[PDB]
Amino acid sequence: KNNPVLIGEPGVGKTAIVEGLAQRIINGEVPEGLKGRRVLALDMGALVAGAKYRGEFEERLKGVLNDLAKQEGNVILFIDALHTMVGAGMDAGNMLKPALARGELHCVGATTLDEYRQYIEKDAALE
Amino acid sequence: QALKKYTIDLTERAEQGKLDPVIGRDEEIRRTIQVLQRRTKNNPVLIGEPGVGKTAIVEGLAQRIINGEVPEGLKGRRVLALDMGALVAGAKYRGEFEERLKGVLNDLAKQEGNVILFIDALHTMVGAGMDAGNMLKPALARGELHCVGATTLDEYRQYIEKDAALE
Amino acid sequence: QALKKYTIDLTERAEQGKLDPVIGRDEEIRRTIQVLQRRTKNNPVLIGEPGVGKTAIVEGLAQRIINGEVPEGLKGRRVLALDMGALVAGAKYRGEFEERLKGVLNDLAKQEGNVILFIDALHTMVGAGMDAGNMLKPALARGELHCVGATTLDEYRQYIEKDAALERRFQKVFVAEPSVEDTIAILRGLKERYELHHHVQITDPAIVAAATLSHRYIADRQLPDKAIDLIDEAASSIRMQIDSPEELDRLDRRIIQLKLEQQALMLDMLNEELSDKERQYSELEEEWKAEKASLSGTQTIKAELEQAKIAIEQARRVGDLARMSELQYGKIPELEKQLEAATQLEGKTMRLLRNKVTDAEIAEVLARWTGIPVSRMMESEREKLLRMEQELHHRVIGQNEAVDAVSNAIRRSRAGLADPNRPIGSFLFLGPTGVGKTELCKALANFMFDSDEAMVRIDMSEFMEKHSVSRLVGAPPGYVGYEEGGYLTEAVRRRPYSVILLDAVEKAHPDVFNILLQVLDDGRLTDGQGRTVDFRNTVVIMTSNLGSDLIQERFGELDYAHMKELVLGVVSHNFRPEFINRIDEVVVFHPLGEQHIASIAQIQLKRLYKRLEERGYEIHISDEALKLLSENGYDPVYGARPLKRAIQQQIENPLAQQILSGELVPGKVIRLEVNEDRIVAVQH
Amino acid sequence: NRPIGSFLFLGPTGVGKTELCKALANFMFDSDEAMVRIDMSEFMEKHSVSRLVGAPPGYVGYEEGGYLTEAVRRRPYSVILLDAVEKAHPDVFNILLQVLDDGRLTDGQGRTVDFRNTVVIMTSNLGSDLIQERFGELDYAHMKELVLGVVSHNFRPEFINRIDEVVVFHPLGEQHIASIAQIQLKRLYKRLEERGYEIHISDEALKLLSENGYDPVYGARPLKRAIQQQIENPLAQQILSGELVPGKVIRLEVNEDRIVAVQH
Amino acid sequence: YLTEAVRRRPYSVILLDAVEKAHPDVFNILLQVLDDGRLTDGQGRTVDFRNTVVIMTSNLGSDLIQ
Ligand SMILES: Nc1ncnc2c1ncn2[C@@H]1O[C@H](COP(=O)(O)OP(=O)(O)OP(O)(O)=S)[C@@H](O)[C@H]1O
Ligand SMILES: Nc1ncnc2c1ncn2[C@@H]1O[C@H](COP(=O)(O)OP(=O)(O)OP(O)(O)=S)[C@@H](O)[C@H]1O
Ligand SMILES: Nc1ncnc2c1ncn2[C@@H]1O[C@H](COP(=O)(O)OP(=O)(O)O)[C@@H](O)[C@H]1O
Ligand SMILES: Nc1ncnc2c1ncn2[C@@H]1O[C@H](COP(=O)(O)OP(=O)(O)O)[C@@H](O)[C@H]1O
Repeated sequence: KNNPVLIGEPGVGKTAIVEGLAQRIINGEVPEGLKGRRVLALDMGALVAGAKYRGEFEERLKGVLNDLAKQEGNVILFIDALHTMVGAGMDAGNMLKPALARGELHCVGATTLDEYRQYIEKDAALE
Repeated sequence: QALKKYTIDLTERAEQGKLDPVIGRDEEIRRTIQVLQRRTKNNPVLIGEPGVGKTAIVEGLAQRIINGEVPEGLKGRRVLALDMGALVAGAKYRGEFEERLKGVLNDLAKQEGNVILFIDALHTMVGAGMDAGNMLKPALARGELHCVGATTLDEYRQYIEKDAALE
Repeated sequence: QALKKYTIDLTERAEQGKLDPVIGRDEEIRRTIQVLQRRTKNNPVLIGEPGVGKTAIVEGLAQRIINGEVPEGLKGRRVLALDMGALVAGAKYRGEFEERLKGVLNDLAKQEGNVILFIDALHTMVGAGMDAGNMLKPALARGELHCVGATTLDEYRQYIEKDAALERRFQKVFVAEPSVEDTIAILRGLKERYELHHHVQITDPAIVAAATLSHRYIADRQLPDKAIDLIDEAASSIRMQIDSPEELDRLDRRIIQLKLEQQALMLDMLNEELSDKERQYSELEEEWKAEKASLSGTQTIKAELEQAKIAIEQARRVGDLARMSELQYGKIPELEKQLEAATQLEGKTMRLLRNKVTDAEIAEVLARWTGIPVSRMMESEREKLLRMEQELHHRVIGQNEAVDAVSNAIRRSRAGLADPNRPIGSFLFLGPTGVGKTELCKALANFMFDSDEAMVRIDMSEFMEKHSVSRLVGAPPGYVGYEEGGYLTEAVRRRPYSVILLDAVEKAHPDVFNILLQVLDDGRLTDGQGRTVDFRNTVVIMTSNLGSDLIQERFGELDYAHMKELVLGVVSHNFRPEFINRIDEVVVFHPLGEQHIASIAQIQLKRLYKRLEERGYEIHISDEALKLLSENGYDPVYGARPLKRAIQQQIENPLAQQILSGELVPGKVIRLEVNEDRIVAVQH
Repeated sequence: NRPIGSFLFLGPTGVGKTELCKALANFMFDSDEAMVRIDMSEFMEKHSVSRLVGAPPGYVGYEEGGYLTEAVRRRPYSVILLDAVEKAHPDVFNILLQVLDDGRLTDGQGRTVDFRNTVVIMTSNLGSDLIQERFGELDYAHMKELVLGVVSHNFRPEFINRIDEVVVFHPLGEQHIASIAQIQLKRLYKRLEERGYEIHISDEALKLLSENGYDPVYGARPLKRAIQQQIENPLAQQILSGELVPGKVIRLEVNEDRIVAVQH
Repeated sequence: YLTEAVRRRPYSVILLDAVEKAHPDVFNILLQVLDDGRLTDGQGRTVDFRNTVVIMTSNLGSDLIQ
């Protein structure tokens, strides 16, 4: 269970708390295992803005996932709107599924209260 | 092959010790070994409130397969964990998902009644897009598949008790 | 194509022998072929409550098409199993459903009636998001399709008798449940099938007992599906107990424990003990391998026997001359006699247990389902019935006559001499109030099936109105309790093997006796919701007090016979002749004596010492305190509940107050010494 | 345009009213409860009329129909039995006015169910007192006349005009009671031979049964429970005693005041 | 009022204010409470009371207090 998801009502500063975690990474108030990590927010927009062909979107997304496996867990990934993330293109988040609870992928969730009850605890395959 | 593409071998992970030492649950593994060896109703579904390790009950069954602590007919089975999520959306065509699942089912016909299949959240097998129910409703009665379901009571009471050609 | 994409070619499967050769069902196959050889409306539907083998009727029809018992209007026909779920679940869009279904109808009309279309679960076709009825309708009318439905009767009358056009497109073939003997014959064919799979044997007494006790007890599922459930589940339990060995596991744990002990000690003696236990383990292991080899040879020779039977059916289809006589006269009797030689060999050698499913296995499986003492009088319940007087006087002191009567009643019932439409036994408890009416009720519910909790007590004193009657039977439709259930009938339908205990039926309204007339007449009490309630497994007991003063004032120097006749006359003045006419055996209670009161006090001391020893105290009592309790707890008007509240107020209130005061110490002998008016506890 | 019959079985209780109708069902469909039995002591108020026909549209029990019309729309040919037709309220049988008149009955959903093939039998015990008092020294015709006058005091003359025939049951006589005992012993023999035993009786035991079950006021059930007790208690007592061995003739011989079974 | 609230809330405390204005059937109900706590309504639901606290009031000895 190496993937915290944030559950809050919409507009209580979830992205703010993730960026505060990022500043404490920069300021060095964290334990030594997190000193030197990289916080990357996944751009949804520029991926879609040039897509035309069969899975070339997911080709780019899988290339980013292979680069994250190349970075060997030294990069703490953060993708907000997690209920939107599960379907965004095998589609967008269950490509990821074996890499999550193995020390490879550490995507940090941050999503709404009701949409947690929609698309996360019902979808028990990743629960 | 497609088993390398879309399944998770539990027996290789327990073979290399990646899984967990399952403690207790002798009675439920007993009942599973009963229901796995019948001639009809040959597919259990592990039913309880979620997060009680139904996946790990199947995994401990796989560990007892590796450690030889099963009855004789199970000595030599292969437990495979088919993901509902791994299969979905490589498809722009009109049913490439169905093509890949058909290739998987032909591979399990090729393995000749040996591979025991694992699926959790079996309601996703019912409705996910023919998608996974009626492509397998033949194979859930033609003896080419020995699926082990895992779901909560609510999805069993709705999406399985109703469907009388699955019930 | 389309037909290979969606349907399941059943004739190819029956040609590959993957089906069940279902014995019997000759009239339903005849009536299905009568329907299928018409000109218009060629569409039989197979209707019955689920489990009865409507799918098996269609498969047996396909096997008769393959073998050729059909007339000359079905030979060469293919039978195709359309899957209604496999056409709906792709349609996201406008008119992709009808794309598939028109593809299916064009390919079947290209076959030109050569393909009997088979549709299981036909009530999926109607309401499935206009959809599927209104394309099949011009083909089902003109007979150019050959649909065969398969549906439950409830879904039939709900999803088809509604829509009358698709009602007349089809034709009914009413399929009934098989008989008990037909269930036995079916299971004999299926025994000959199943002993190829589970590697075991089945003894035909277990088959007939399985069918009979499944028909007797499992009242939700129906034949033959429930009998096949029992047989297969016992076969799987025995397939467990092939490799369940326990003694090898005990010997292996023993040798590894003594191995660890001897390796830690390195006086010895344990090399010798370990060598003896390893020799015993090796002998048991080799015996286990010998049993496994015997069962393997038996399974292989049984499989060769069944393949020989399939091959002589191949010779019956094809028509080779010497192959028939050769396969029959050689292969059948020698393989059967050495199959029985392997059977008696396994009876000799199975020390490590069973490969033959006996009736006890069926009893264990059905007990895991429900928990009835399923089998017959097994000399544990039978000797309980032979000492049923003693068993009832284990908990109920006194009242010998009613104990004898109730004992005789259940002895009549369990031997099968009751009139099997009536309930097990009607009873009219009379006499003094509160002696053990309820204690005999609890004891009877206890030594009938489980305990005191398999009963329903109903205070009949509360029912004194017309709408009270409409409560306890159930409110008629269009009214109130029809929403929220009946009272008595729901309590029986939750607890089908129970005891109904009324309370002061004379205090009820003077019409509830008529509901009881229906009860004691035939034990069907059709509720408000219009479904029958079956009393034939229960025991109805009624309590009263119409001669309590009559019995208490005249018990001196009057026997049981004059008392019974006198109270029969008095009850005839109170009640109606029909009501007492329906009774099996009116019993008569007698008042209590003080030795019986002392015995009740003894049983209360037993249960209280049990509860306080669970609490952790060792308490003794003087018999003078027992005499004070007996004198302070009896009256002619109330009986033994004065003794109960006297025990409560004089022990359970003050002594537990002395315990909660930090006075008493657990473990000490606590003699309940007497006072002038009370009972004092000491610490010795 | 009527049902096959429509009857009104009167008389004192337990003279064979219900078993005549069960005798019909065992002739016609070869089964005892192969019939429809409307136990009319539940219908003591008019909302139970709404039970039997089915609840109207816009109410609770709409989506199920009645019980009667559902029963007969399944089986068009049956024997509809209405036992105890005067414990019920006097205005219940107006449903049966329509039934006996034309064989059509309208349920809740609005479908007329065809009663042109059934037999409506209503078994009363209104005339019990008058028949028990005056069946001596009176013929059959004036007895039927006078008890029919009593029924006319109970009912309205709409309904009894529909009836195909009212019959009158006479109270039982002693040789009839002996034959009742013989019939009960025959079916006891049948059920115990299915249990697997060889059981006979002495006629003296039958005489002692007839001398321990006679009463004109109660008809036949004291004979039935006398047979029940004074045969089945020592018989099943020796069954559970294990004294009975199959393959042995069992003559139910007399005791001094009882009946004993023997092993011979 | 009384029975169905325990079926809604089996985990609570019960009050019966102004019990001086009662009726003997209520006294029978409360003796059934103080005996075992099990009590069934008119339509067949067995309801347990032993996990609660029951409190009553009166206002005549209260007037003696005043
Ligand atoms: N601890 C904090 N310190 C400073 N500013 C904060 C803090 N928490 C919240 N805020 C402010 O509140 C804003 C909320 O931003 P978001 O995290 O995007 O809101 P949200 O709760 O994430 O809702 P969404 O889903 O992002 S629209 C931040 O951008 C800050 O301006
Ligand atoms: N005459 C028969 N001989 C052998 N097996 C039979 C026979 N009738 C039924 N069965 C078995 O009963 C099982 C299912 O019976 P069915 O009557 O097919 O139940 P069903 O048709 O599925 O009913 P539903 O409504 O679909 S649940 C199968 O294993 C059949 O082999
Ligand atoms: N035998 C066991 N001993 C200890 N923990 C177990 C055991 N089996 C399962 N678990 C725990 O259960 C968790 C898995 O929950 P699971 O039952 O698979 O999910 P679901 O809620 O979908 O049924 C694992 O984290 C595992 O640690
Ligand atoms: N014969 C007996 N043997 C043992 N205990 C009995 C006996 N008779 C009565 N009791 C006790 O006497 C009490 C009688 O109460 P109950 O049976 O409810 O009243 P009633 O006698 O009016 O039916 C029961 O609570 C029971 O504990």
